[PDB]
Amino acid sequence: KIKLLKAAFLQYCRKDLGHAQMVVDELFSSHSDLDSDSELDRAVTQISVDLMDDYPASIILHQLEDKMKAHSFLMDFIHQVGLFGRLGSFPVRLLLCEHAEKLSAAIVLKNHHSRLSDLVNTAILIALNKREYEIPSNLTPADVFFREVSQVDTICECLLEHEEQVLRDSIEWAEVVINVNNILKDMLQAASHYRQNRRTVIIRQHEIVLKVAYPQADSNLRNIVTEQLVALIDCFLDGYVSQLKSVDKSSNRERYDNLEMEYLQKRSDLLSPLLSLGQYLWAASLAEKYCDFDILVQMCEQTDNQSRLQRYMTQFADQNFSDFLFRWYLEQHGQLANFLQAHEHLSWLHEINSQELEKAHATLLGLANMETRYFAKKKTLLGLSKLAALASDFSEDMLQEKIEEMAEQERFLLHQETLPEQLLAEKQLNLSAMPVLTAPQLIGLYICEENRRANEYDFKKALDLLEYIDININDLKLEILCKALQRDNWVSKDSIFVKILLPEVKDLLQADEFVLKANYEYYVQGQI
Amino acid sequence: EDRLKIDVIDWLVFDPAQRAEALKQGNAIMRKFLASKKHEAAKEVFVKIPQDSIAEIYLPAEDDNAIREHLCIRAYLEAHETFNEWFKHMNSVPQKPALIPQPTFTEKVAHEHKEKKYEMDFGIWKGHLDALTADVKEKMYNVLLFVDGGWMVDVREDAKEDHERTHQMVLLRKLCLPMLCFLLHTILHSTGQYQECLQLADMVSSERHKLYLVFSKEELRKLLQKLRESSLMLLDQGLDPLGYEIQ
Repeated sequence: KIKLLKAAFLQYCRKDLGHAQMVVDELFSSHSDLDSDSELDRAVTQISVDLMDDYPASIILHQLEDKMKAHSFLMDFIHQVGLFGRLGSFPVRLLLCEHAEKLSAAIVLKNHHSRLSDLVNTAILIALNKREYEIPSNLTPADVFFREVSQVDTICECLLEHEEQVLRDSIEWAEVVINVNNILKDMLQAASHYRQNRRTVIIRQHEIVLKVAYPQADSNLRNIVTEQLVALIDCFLDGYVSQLKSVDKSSNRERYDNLEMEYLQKRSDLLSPLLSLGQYLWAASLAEKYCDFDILVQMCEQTDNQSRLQRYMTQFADQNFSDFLFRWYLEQHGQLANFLQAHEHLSWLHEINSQELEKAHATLLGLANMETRYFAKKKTLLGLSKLAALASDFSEDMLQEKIEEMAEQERFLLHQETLPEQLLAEKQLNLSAMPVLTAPQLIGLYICEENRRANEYDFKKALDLLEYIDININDLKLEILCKALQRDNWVSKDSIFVKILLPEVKDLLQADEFVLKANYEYYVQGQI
Repeated sequence: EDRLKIDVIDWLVFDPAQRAEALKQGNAIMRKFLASKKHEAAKEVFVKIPQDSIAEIYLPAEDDNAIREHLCIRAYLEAHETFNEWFKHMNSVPQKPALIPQPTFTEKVAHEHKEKKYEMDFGIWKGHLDALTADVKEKMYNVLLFVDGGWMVDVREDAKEDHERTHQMVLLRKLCLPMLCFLLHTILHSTGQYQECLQLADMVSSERHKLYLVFSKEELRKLLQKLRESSLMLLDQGLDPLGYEIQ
């Protein structure tokens, strides 16, 4: 309650003179305190933060310096009396001390800068939040524009947009839009070095990137650079604060931590594109600031002839090589990087080039095997593999092996190759744009009732594709000998028994008839 | 001595009762000239052979082969007659309109027209080209895929020994089949038919023709550095090395 935060605010007053008495009101605190972590300890957090808000609410500068010392012997009179717990940062409101520190160094950084253009944008920013007492006392005020100065930044921006609507851009009007850029910048430089001594804020920064982009479209050279080294000074403080919040959160609830990554990653891409027109001399520092954002510094090295920069990038990197190759494929000296990118299935190419033929043959056969999507292509790869191997320097022995193990492949393929042209327009099949079929599909397609002119050779080859299997063998052995008779219209069965040269075929199982047994007699004399 | 030989043909052609000997000798003579690539020599002989010789002659092993050889030779010649026409055309592309920077308003309009006429000629020079490409290709596949036993390869196997001719027929295959392949590759590449270029490695390696035996190891690699070149242009188009969509 209010009686408590007015009792420690009374013990800090004595904590400047002596301690003994204050250390017994912190000792009466620990025994008389609640001590239930989850909210009563965030009831004394809501007290230490209500007194840091009042040492910030407190000769306007020497009086705000006296207040960064006061909130410094208030953070030392908490470390000692301790004050080693509580934290109710949650959403929107220990990090809260640092934050109120950082914004009191911001209040002294724009107190050190006092000119007629900012004092006007401030009076417009305070008359908009509420009215001011007109009993003189017109800074028009600060002690409350400190606890909340975050607001005099989003308003001294709306007073650079109405001073830009009248700017008529015209040169002196692009000098007033930079003077403000320089202050919001070194006010963000002052909060960074106060952390070294340890959605409106951000919108007003992505708003002045775009207005610092519209102006360099019309600007004397040198000026367009200083506002570019500035919007690079500022963008490098935003990307540093989204990096520090990432590192703050991890593990469980990851879904929210991989959705905030995509959001900062769609912005270091929107800050990169923006810098794609600008100077790339700053790219090296933007790429290092968000020390990866490689996709941007990798396409700046591509637009220029600096194959020296993309070698200096990969020289100092953790797995950029596996990144610059996968970032080349997704997208001259580009053929020297093609020489390295041809590492992987494009292998054979740089292998023919390197005169590494034997090698080209191994991978060309390997890609022929995995090949299942396109027949015409599985056929091409073997042919290439073969022409690679033949042109290579194998000993006549090894060569004879490569061309024999090969002759096999060509032997199976030839089957799908000789598929009649009657059933391939019947089945409405693409000539070449068809898949690498397997023994079954083939055997079953060579025997379809669609294949009309099916003759001795169609079945003979539909019995040659049985050693090309890897399910029921002798079920099919029957399926086919049976349509071998349906087509006979009780001549072909005759021939296929003439082509085989036998306890393969079945019998009683078959009838499952006058010349079937009749031919199965001069088939016991033939086999014998 | 060129004339001595091309002149002994008219003597054998004169007497129709020696047409079988006229053709056979015409073949031999044209086998020497082919090994020298004297195509106007070979053809000047090829016309002296009456266009109706084959019909009348109708078969000893020496006459079945000489009839086949003669057509093989015609298939070869026609594969150079149509290439030189095609090649002559490839080197007559309409030239871009000349630019007159800082033009008068007169020169501006003469140029709006010269630029519009050129954009009509370049379309036809692809038109005539396509028809000279479709034709020269066909001929190159008639020779490379010669029907019924390959080019300069006897079908009849019961003739009497003729080592000169036989080894002349093996040689002609090793001088002219590597050379026709490399041309067809140049035709396919020149017209941007890259997918098909790569399909020369099926035609060649094929066990149906065994064309790869007619190649020296060096010629092969050369054909393999020719195909890798077509492949590139297929990557530039966004397809895989062999021309198939990257899914």
